Amino acid sequence: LVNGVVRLLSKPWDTIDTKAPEPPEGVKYVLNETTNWLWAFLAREKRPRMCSREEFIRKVNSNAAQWRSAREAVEDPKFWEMVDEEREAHLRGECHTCSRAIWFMWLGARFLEFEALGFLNEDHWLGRKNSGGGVEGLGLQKLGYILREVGTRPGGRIYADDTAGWDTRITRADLENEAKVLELLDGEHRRLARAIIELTYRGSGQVVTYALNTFTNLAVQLVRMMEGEGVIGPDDVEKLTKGKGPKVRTWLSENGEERLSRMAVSGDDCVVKPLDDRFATSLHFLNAMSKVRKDIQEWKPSTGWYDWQQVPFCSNHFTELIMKDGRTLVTPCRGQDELVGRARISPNVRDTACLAKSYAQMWLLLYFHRRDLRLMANAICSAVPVNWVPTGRTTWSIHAGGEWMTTEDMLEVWNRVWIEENEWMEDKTPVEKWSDVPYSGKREDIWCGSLIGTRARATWAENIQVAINQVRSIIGDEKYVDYMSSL
Ligand SMILES: [Zn+2]
Ligand SMILES: [Zn+2]
Repeated sequence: LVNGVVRLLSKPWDTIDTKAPEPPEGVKYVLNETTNWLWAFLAREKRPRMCSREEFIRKVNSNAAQWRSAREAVEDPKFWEMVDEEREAHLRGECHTCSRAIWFMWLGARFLEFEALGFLNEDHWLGRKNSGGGVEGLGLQKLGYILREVGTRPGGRIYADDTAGWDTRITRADLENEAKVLELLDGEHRRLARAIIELTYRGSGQVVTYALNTFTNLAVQLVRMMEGEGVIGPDDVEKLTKGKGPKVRTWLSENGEERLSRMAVSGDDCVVKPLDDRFATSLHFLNAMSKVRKDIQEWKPSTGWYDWQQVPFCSNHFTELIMKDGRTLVTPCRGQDELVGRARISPNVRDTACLAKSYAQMWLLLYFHRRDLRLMANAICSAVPVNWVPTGRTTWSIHAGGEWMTTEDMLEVWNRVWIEENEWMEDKTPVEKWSDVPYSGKREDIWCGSLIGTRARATWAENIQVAINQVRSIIGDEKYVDYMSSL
C-alpha cells in the first residue's frame, strides 16, 4: 500500500546440497583462540545480569517497532502466568511454549530471551567503548564520525565487503563460539540463558541476534587481519603450523584492542582499515570460515576506498558539512530516490498521516542537508496536524534512532542531537533558525539524487502550497502550522 500523504506531496517522484560446511581444524583453532580473547575482552569490566520485568515493560513502550498488542499483552497478569510457567520449565532445562495463547507464547519467549541475554544490548556490551569495533547504540548522526576516526588510522584502503547471505553462513563453530557467553554466567542466570541458546540448536529474536552477529563479525575480521599481517596463511587452514598457536595468542593479546579500533561493525555490516593492502588478498581463512563475499569470484582480491567519505556503512555514506558559523558536521547521505521511495510505502488516514510525519521529521534530523527532503519534510509537517504524534517504523535498516518520534519542535531536537549531545562538536553554541542549518552543496545534492535544477521540481516547489492545502482538506478540520516560511 501507498502512503497518500507522501504521494500527494512528492509529485516529481511519481514518474520514477545445503551449505556453510564446518571449518577445517586450522581455521577452527584460530577462531576459537580469537573468540576466547574477544569474550574475555568484552568482559574486561562489565558483568552480566538478568534483565527485569520492569525493564522489559519500559523497553516495549518506546521504540523501535505487532506492538499494538505488546503494550496490551504486558499488563495482563495471564501473560506473566504463562511466562512464570515456561520459566519454571527453562530452569529444569525444558522448553515447550517456544490468537491470545499463540501470541502470548511468542511474546513470552522474547521476554525469557531478554531476561537471560538482554544484558548484551541493555548494558551495551557491543557499544564502541566496550567492544572497540562495535557501534551499538549509535544513531546515523554518530556513525560518520566513527568512520572518520577509523579512516584516521594509517594503512591501506578502507574495506567494506558484504557477506553473501550472512545468517546463511553461520556454522556450528560460530554457534559454539557465541555460546561461550554461558561461561560468564552463574546460578539461575546461566540455566535460563542455557535454555535460550539451546533453542537455536533445534532462531533468536533480533535483541540477541544483532549482538551475536556483531560479536562473530568482529572475530571474523580479526582473523582476516591476522592473515593479512602474515601471522597465518594458506598452509594453516587445514592444520595450524608448528607453534603458530602461541604466535596467534600473543597477536591477539598485544594487537587485538588496537585492531578492533580499526573496525566499525554492525551485525553483518563491517568497515575495516587494515595495516596494509595484503588484507585485500586475505581470503584463505575468510573463505574457509564460509564468510564468502557477495558479488565477487571466491578468489578475486577485494577492493577498498581511499576516502572514508565514500565508504558505505549501514546503507549510507558520510560527509563533512561546513555550517555558516564555520563549524563542521559529519552527516549521513544515501540516494534520495531510496529515501522518498521508502516514505511512499505504507506498511487508515490518521495512521498514515502520523507515519508521513515521522518520515518528515526523520528527514529533518538526518537528511536536512538535502534540498528536496528539507522542502518535502516541511510540506508534510505543514499538511499533518501539529498535535499528531509521529507514529510507525521509518527506520528500515534497524540501527538505533527515533529522536524524530516527537511532537517537540524539530529545531530544538536538531540542536540537541547535532550540537548539545554531539561529542564531536566542541563549540556548544545553539543554532537559532533553520536557515543556519546547512545544505550540502548543489553538486553533491545533485550527485545523491536531487531533483534541484529540474523543471518538474521547480513547479512543484513553487506550487507546494496547493498540494499542502489539498492534504489539509482530505485530513479535515484540525490545527495546522505553516513551516514553509522557515525555508
Ligand atoms: Zn521456552
Ligand atoms: Zn550523498
